[PDB]
Amino acid sequence: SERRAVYIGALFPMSGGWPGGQACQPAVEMALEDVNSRRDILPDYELKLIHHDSKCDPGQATKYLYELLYNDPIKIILMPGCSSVSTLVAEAARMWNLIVLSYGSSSPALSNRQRFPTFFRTHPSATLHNPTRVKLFEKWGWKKIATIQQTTEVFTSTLDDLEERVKEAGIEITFRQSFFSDPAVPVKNLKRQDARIIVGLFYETEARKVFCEVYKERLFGKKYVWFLIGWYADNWFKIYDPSINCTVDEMTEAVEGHITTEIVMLNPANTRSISNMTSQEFVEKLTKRLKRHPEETGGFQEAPLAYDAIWALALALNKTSRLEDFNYNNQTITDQIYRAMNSSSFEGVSGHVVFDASGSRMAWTLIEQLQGGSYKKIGYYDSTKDDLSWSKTDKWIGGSPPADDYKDD
Amino acid sequence: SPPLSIMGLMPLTKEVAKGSIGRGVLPAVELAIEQIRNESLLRPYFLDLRLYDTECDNAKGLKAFYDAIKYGPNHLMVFGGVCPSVTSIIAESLQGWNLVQLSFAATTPVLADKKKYPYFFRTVPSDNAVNPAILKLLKHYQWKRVGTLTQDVQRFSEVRNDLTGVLYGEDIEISDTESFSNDPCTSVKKLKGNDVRIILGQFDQNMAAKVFCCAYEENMYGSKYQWIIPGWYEPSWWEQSRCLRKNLLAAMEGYIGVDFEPLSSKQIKTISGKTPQQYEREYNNKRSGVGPSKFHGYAYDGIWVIAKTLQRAMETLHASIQDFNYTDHTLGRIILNAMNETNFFGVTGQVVFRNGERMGTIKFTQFQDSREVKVGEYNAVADTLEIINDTIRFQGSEPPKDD
Ligand SMILES: *[C@@H]1O[C@H](CO[C@@H]2O[C@@H](C)[C@@H](O)[C@@H](O)[C@@H]2O)[C@@H](O[C@@H]2O[C@H](CO)[C@@H](O[C@H]3O[C@H](CO[C@H]4O[C@H](CO)[C@@H](O)[C@H](O)[C@@H]4O)[C@@H](O)[C@H](O[C@H]4O[C@H](CO)[C@@H](O)[C@H](O)[C@@H]4O)[C@@H]3O)[C@H](O)[C@H]2NC(C)=O)[C@H](O)[C@H]1NC(C)=O
Ligand SMILES: *[C@@H]1O[C@H](CO[C@@H]2O[C@@H](C)[C@@H](O)[C@@H](O)[C@@H]2O)[C@@H](O[C@@H]2O[C@H](CO)[C@@H](O[C@H]3O[C@H](CO)[C@@H](O)[C@H](O)[C@@H]3O)[C@H](O)[C@H]2NC(C)=O)[C@H](O)[C@H]1NC(C)=O
Ligand SMILES: *[C@@H]1O[C@H](CO)[C@@H](O)[C@H](O)[C@H]1NC(C)=O
Repeated sequence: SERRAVYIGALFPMSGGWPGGQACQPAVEMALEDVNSRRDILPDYELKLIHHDSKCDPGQATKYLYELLYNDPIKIILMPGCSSVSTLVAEAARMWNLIVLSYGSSSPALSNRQRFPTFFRTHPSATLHNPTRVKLFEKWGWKKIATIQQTTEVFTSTLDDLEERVKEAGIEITFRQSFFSDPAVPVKNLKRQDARIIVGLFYETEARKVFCEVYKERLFGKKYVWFLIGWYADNWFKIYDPSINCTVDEMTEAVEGHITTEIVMLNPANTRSISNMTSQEFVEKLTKRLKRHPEETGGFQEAPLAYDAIWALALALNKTSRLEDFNYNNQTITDQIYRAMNSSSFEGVSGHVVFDASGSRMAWTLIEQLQGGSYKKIGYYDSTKDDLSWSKTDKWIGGSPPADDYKDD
Repeated sequence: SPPLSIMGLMPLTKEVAKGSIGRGVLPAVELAIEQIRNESLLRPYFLDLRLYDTECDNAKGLKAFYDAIKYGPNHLMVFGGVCPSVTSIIAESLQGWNLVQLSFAATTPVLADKKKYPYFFRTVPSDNAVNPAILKLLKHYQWKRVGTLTQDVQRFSEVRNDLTGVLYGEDIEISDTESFSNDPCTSVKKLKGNDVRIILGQFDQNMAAKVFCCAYEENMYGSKYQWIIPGWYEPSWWEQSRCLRKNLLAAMEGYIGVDFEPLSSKQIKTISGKTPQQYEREYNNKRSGVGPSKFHGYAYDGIWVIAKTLQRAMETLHASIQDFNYTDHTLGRIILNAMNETNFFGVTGQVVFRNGERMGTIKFTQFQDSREVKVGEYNAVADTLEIINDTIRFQGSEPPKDD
């Protein structure tokens, strides 16, 4: 008869490297209202939020993790955003028998069950680009791939995963080059080794430097296909950078025809999910709550993952249903919510939500090609069901994709 | 007699491998505490050191720290932090509780970043502290061209990365940079081919025996070669596939080892009124059955750094402690300023910091027939090198040439 409060300890990065908390906290607030107003999910329980601003800093977050664990009320789950913050709270969590659910972590390292035994994330691992890559390689008949990365743990980890995935498909990595800040020598080597199919992993500043060097070495054209992460700003190659010699027209030339993969964060379909909202309705509902415009407010594109994280937990708690008796010294309830979280399968605002053995979210990827200085949607890929939606929107200079080999030139 | 509480964070369990560092330094800690209490240096107060076992684990170590803040007394500062990943977790968060930390055994260079670890200090020189010492050695023997051999493990690549910056703007060329993960033989053959004579090696004890095995096979030893490698290996480390033992010893002959100096060689009285030799006898009697630790002097000098810092802080307050709780930003800044003033002669030599980093002494050794023998010492404060006369030796008439 008496509805009992059950608490989530969350960390929202309002500033730092990824200020995802700016749009993710209201998305969380909306999802809790939606779960609590529905009498068919947790009728006996009321889901409440206790949060702090982590500032996307592990040191800063260590202070708030203390504040969440050593102050009443007892929290039943921990919800961090940033990969660096999730690495800290997911490793520490076993000492308080706590499930950790991240709404914003993409680091491949976070999909390690030995280090992170109770960790889940609605945000997929950066390794989700790799099955789409191996599938596009298989489609266009390429078995020889060159890789170029900026020196970052996340990129190294992503390329490490790509290796074991190409080996399964009968595809090999010809050459692997890396750079900390200057990509002049790794790109010069790509031309020297006569690389044709190239996967490049870097941030936007470095991408402009890579493609300026790519123009100078004429590392673009009919012969070459570049595979990049589709996470850059709208006309990134056109953005002014005084550190690069190349012109706007020169890099619009160098980037022509390249392929990008991007994790789908909002269902492109017009269907209704468990909240009974459409992807478009969620956006409109979210836009209303915000003080500032979506363009200004950080983590806006990731906000559907935070909304869906709340539903994943609500439904997991619904499957278990003795929540008031949770204690940090007891594994019993934790093991039950872990089992319910591991068995998650529902439709959310970001699409179908399921977790792999590592606790990492499985999702669709959006495949695009740059055609005439603009990205054009060429398809979507579903890693789990192995199904590729082909648009028939792709274009190539020789009327068909080139080849990896010296053979057809 | 009010307490000045200090949070002692270290692995103390016999079960944990690094618990030997924690337990091995405790007799030295006890000695410094006992004397400071007797002399009533902190009068009216007394140093209250509370020990919490971190177990050398990220989760357990964080919980130990968290439990010390929750259930423990109001600590004024942290003492300890041995294991690199646990220490980095605590050291990064320090400002959140306005706690200054002093470590005596965490040597990882990462901690020198004062943007990330502003409240962290250490009495022990870091793994990078060997590089200004090696520069001095190269200058002394007129070695202007060097090759490098590094194991692809973070502990070693950190040192190799720091070397680049130390040799920049000096008349020293790194003619060949070679890395290896499991087998050094390919890299050792490239060094031989590039005609490298002076090799700066950064690799573990297990890899060292492989390095010297490849060195014997490629004849990269004798009168023409100088290997400058880590000096922190276990004694008789080489005794512990294809080369013979006699052939390993032949290639090893004359290598120079570089590591921090455990205790001062100067027979001068320290802040306690004892010379380093007298303290060492006092430590060896007190330790009893507990095995010795090379960080014992750094732990001892550590207690003196804390007591002297607390003195300065007490004077600063009087110039204008009980109410301090982690909330007092101002006291934390006072303690932080007082620690930066540290300048006294301790059992590990002169104890002085340069941006939280110890300016200490680096020991140079040379492998001669059956063991490593001390051949010199580098003073980081003065930036000087002293080579012990009639110890260091070369197989040829002169020290080797770099080309
Ligand atoms: C999931 O999604 C939609 C949500 O609908 C909207 O979206 C939200 C974001 C908000 O903006 C809401 O305000 C908004 O409703 C739900 O679909 C609707 O839900 C009801 C369920 O029946 C429908 O309401 C009326 O339906 C019939 C007949 O409606 C006729 O009108 C439309 C055009 O106006 C036609 O296209 C229809 O084909 C149909 O001919 C009507 O009889 C009901 O009226 C009442 O009748 C009694 C008279 O004696 C009264 O006593 C009661 O009040 C009874 O309700 C409803 O008024 C509504 O049309 C659909 N709309 C759509 C778009 O399908 C959906 O139900 C929800 N699922 C849940 C909650 O589980
Ligand atoms: C943190 O410590 C720094 C070093 O302090 C010095 O060394 C200690 C071991 C101790 O002996 C202490 O008393 C020393 O001052 C501080 O930086 C130094 O501080 C001095 C500024 O007060 C500065 O000195 C000047 O002295 C005269 C001034 O005309 C000149 O002879 C000389 O050229 C100097 O300018 C000294 O240069 C500077 N040290 C370095 C290496 O930069 C630092 O301020 C201090 N911060 C605190 C206390 O908060
Ligand atoms: C919540 O759990 C109950 C228990 O059987 C189930 O009937 C209900 O459908 C669940 N809610 C949702 C939205 O799946």
